Amino acid sequence: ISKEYHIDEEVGFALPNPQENLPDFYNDWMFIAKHLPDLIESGQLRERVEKLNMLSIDHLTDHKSQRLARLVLGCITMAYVWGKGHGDVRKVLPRNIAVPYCQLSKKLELPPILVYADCVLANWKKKDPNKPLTYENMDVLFSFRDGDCSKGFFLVSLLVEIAAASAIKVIPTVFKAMQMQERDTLLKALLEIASCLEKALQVFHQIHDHVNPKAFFSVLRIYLSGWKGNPQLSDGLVYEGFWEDPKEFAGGSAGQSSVFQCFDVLLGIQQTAGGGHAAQFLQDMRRYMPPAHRNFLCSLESNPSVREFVLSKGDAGLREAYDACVKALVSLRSYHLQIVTKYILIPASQQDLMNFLKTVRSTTEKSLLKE
Ligand code: HEM
Ligand SMILES: CC1(C)CN(c2cc(C(F)(F)F)cc3cncn23)CC[C@]12NC(=O)NC2=O
Repeated sequence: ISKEYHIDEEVGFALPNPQENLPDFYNDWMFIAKHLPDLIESGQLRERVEKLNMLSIDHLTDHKSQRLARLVLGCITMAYVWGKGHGDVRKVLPRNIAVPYCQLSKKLELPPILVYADCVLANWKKKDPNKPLTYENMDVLFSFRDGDCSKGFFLVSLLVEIAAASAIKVIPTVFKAMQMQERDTLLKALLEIASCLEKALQVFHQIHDHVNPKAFFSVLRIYLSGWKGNPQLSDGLVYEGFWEDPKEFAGGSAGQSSVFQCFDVLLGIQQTAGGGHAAQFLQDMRRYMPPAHRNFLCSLESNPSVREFVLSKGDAGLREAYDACVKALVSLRSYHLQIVTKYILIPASQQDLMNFLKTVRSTTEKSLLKE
């Protein structure tokens, strides 16, 4: 795989070894982000941010320092807008944060809001740089509240992404085998993709250990929400010294994950095609991906479909290997569909989402050939 797509051999679409510290110039930004649970609980967060100074982003050289600052500013922004998470919101992002945020967001071709590539792909570190990438050897860089289970939610999401990312290096073999007409090579490549997607489901099971439902629903769910289609910020958020009027940006979501949209595109599931509402939502989230990953999803679409190759040829061994990749995705979205009921549907009852997810699950399951 070419380098300008920013695909790592080990962590896939995740940022390889994200740096943890900013330069001393931005030490004031760092203090608010590193002590978010304490400043919010104390009720001194919103005025600590208001007393900040205007810091120019010109001293944030290279990619990793910009991705960390975007993670820092994104977390601060979520804490300022939502506050303690009880309904008292702020509709104006002060200039001392709003100006360099959009200014830096323009340099990375990302919207000025905390996205999936921030709080998951760049929000981690190896506790021991010598040991493998296990949950016991990692930790998040920033969290919102005490006991919000953000470390479990983010690290498990990262580990599912890394597990599913080991099948990305197989994608070049799939397209080379098609143009060379190598049935045996294409056969083995598809089986390898399904094997990596089945390991991703096994990693998904870790989430029951590190995330409890009530903490996710009543705490962490608040700070991961955006201001697009949100009644609490009806017309969006004001970015002060950058925009003349409000702006509506969607909150973080795994619809912004390039891995799950890669294999939907590779397998011809065409989750973007259809013109429906769920198809438009996933095409929208592509704008929330880093530009190199946005370009990678688009390059796969320029190739002949893997689905039309297997479909035309009467090869039962090729159809079962293709369906093994499709079935692995259905197994993910089905177990994920149980996850939503445990941490959203059940906690909400004790106090459109469902319709969107099983619309994606239905489109995937209707892409099978044998069943
Ligand atoms: C931790 C590993 C997780 C992974 C790998 C994951 C994966 C995904 C993906 C790929 C999507 C886009 C739709 C589709 O392609 O399926 C999605 C959307 C969604 N997920 Fe997750 N998810 C995870 C955790 C969770 C948890 C813990 C919850 C609730 C407790 C949840 C609730 C939702 C909802 C309500 C949507 C659709 C609404 C929207 O995306 O804003 N997910 N997830
Ligand atoms: C639950 C949540 C509050 C957050 N969501 C989310 C966020 C992230 C992320 F970026 F933070 F890492 C990853 C992820 C995977 N699956 C769902 N994810 C989407 C759905 C959500 N957002 C909303 O607006 N309603 C909702 O239920």
